[PDB]
Amino acid sequence: SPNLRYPIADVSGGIGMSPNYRFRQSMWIGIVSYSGSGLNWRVQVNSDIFIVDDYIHICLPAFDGFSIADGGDLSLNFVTGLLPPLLTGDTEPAFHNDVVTYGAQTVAIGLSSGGTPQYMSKNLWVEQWQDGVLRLRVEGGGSITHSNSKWPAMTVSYPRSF
Amino acid sequence: NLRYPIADVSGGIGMSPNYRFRQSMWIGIVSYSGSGLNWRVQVNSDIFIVDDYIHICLPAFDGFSIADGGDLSLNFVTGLLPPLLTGDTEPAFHNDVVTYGAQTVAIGLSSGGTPQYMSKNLWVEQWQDGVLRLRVEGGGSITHSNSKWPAMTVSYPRSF
Amino acid sequence: PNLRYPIADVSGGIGMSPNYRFRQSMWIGIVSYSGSGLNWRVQVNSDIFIVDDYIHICLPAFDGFSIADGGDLSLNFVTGLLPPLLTGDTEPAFHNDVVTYGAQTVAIGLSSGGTPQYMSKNLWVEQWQDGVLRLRVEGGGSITHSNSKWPAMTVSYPRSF
Amino acid sequence: SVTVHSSEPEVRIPENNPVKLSCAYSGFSSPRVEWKFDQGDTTRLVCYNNKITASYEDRVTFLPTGITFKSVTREDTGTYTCMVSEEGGNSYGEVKVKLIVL
Amino acid sequence: SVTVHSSEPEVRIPENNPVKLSCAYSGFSSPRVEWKFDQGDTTRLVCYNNKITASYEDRVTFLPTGITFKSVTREDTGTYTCMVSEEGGNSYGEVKVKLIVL
Amino acid sequence: SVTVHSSEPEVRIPENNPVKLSCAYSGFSSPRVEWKFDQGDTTRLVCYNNKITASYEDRVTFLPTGITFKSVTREDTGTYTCMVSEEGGNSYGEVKVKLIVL
Repeated sequence: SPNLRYPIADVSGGIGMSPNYRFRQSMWIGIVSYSGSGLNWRVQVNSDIFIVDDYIHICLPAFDGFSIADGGDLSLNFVTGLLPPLLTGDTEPAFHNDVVTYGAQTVAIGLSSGGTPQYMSKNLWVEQWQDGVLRLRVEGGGSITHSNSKWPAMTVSYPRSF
Repeated sequence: NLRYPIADVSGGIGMSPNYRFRQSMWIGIVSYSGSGLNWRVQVNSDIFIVDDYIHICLPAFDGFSIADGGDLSLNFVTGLLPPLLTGDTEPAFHNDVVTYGAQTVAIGLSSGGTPQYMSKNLWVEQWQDGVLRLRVEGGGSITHSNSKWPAMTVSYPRSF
Repeated sequence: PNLRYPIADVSGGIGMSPNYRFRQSMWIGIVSYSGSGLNWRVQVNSDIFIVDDYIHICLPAFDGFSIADGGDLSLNFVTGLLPPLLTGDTEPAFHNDVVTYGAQTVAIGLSSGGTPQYMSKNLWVEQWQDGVLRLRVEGGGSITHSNSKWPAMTVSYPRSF
Repeated sequence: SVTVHSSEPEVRIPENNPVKLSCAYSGFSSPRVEWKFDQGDTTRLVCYNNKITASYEDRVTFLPTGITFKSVTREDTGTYTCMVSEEGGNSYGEVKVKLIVL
Repeated sequence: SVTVHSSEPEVRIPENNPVKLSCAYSGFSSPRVEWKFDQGDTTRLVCYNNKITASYEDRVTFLPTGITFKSVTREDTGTYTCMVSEEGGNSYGEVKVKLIVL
Repeated sequence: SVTVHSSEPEVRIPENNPVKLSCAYSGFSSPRVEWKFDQGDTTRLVCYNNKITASYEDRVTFLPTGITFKSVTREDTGTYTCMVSEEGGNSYGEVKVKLIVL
């Protein structure tokens, strides 16, 4: 219909709601990069991506990493890895690129020096999205010395830009 | 000429309240399994459908031994209160296998004793034939015979 | 006119009101712990996002005192909201019934001045009454302490309309 | 309201024959149909959201007027309940069909 | 564009008498009215969503033109703020009324 | 069927001069334009959602017909890809422009 503005559209004749608005599934195969207190490293990962209504969910699978500081930044590089038709712009938050503390949650990470892992309860949240790069702050939970870190599957969400 | 969720709201074209908020309940069986360990528990949980999401508010409950890697299954084939249908708990991504809603959840493990809490990873793994299966793994383990679970709310895009 | 919100007029055509999709605000109020005789409050600054039929309250991390095994954390929305927000806008879709919505795990550091030891506790939206949201915070386990460090937590739930 | 009944509230068909359980409904615009098999004290999902489940997909097809089997066995003797809910759950219908495999 | 003002911006009534604080608004279609009592530093909720709160339900009735008390006491002397927001929050009005129980 | 092509699929301009990469699209109603710089092994975001990124905001302006540079340098020699997606992702267009600075 000509007089209808998305997400409102024509469904089975009647004025309805665009299914693409309700559920849109995709994927990202990019690079997650940790950083903070001089510690740097990256990992290639395969995560599903769901867009439900005005939210966007990034289902990060569990992955392994190296040393991590008490306070650090985990950055998903959306400039690449997204599946056509998805655009890096589509990963932009409704609050654009302001700095926030959205979706703050607790997440346990196993830290080891090769042998047996000791799990730390750390705080993580969506901090800021800039130029296709989503940066999550990951801090707290105290720390111990280690060389390896095991991360859990985490799903990150936030209002999506329109 | 209106297709849900778009409907008539007090004469004008509005949004169906049933789409915005729909509250229900499930009194069914949650069943753990993995590494030969098996057990089930009857539970009473609230169910909220907000927009295109569905939330299952599982209350806290006690259980038995659990393996490092396991599956927790909610049987929605029964326990839903009318007019809810088991088919109303189907994810938007139908029955594909996912890692949606991955979250950290602490479980107390004891041998009858003084519970020692483990931070485990849990997520919506797959929904098949009215049975929602959540994967529950990680966090290391110890020997135990009893397990105390926290109240957990499980969410995911709902099928339409 | 012939359109009832959240359905509205978007650039000539029938669309969806952006205020329904994204509405951002802030709360500068008092969070108060309580339970087992332990009482204390803290002034805090949190962002508030309303996306669709949900409302998110992004509580920043804060410091507190002793806490019981089972307790209630209450956000007083009667004040602290920034216009044009009303305390009534913070009312859940399930009004003031008692629930166990948004149950999640949250780690809190407990110390006696020195080094903090973190407890994995269970928290959820329990009930909203007269502009005061009360979250239940229990489990973990615990131990002696005089100070408590809380993480940034985002609390969400269906919003009343 | 809406109407949801059955013409054949009780079927009796010899083993290894095809059979259709008819659920005729009217009064819905965006309905979701669902069938549940019931043999004694174990409930199984046959069809949900106008879509047959996996455990049955290979020998049971769906239709807005009922599900039909490629072939039946005594294993399937029981009370099949067909439920038809509208969108929003304000319209609800339901009827039971009893299958007896001779 | 919307208007929210008061005719009696300052009431003065003897103890144990009924009184109505009037908040007359115009320009709204789906408005949500809310009153807040203010005694120096303590703020208390009186009415929210065109509905009186619990702590007041037994002696304060609501009306699109203002809330009225069955009977007042000096306990209630203060600055009552009435706020009227539209649906969506694009239209917002507000006016304060000062009560002095003599 | 939507159309997204370029008039100048290959630009060649001397250093320190202004230049516009034109991406003319048609068939969209609620489109989102996005440009990505490509210098061999590295991709960089130039513009997303009809909005220029921060790393470029100070010397590249946007336009529904292409992005234009205040002044260029050899640093910017590469394959810029312009992608135009509709809302819903059912309509997708794309074209690459090759820039050669001297």
